[PDB]
Amino acid sequence: ALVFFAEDCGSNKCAIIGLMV
Amino acid sequence: ALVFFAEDCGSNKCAIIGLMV
Amino acid sequence: ALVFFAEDCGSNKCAIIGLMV
Repeated sequence: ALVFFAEDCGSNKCAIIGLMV
Repeated sequence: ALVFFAEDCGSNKCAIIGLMV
Repeated sequence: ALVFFAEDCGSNKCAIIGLMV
């Protein structure tokens, strides 16, 4: 599968997450 | 929001950008 | 063009690939 990269950002706090397809 | 990352490339050069959703 | 990035995962190997738009 492919894993794209995003940051999940909220109230001045970001965390990297994968989005798997 | 989610922030994805892309290299935005012109003829000679590339910059990293966030694409925010 | 924009180049996005993904980890392409097979049975064992994982490599980062670009994806161009």
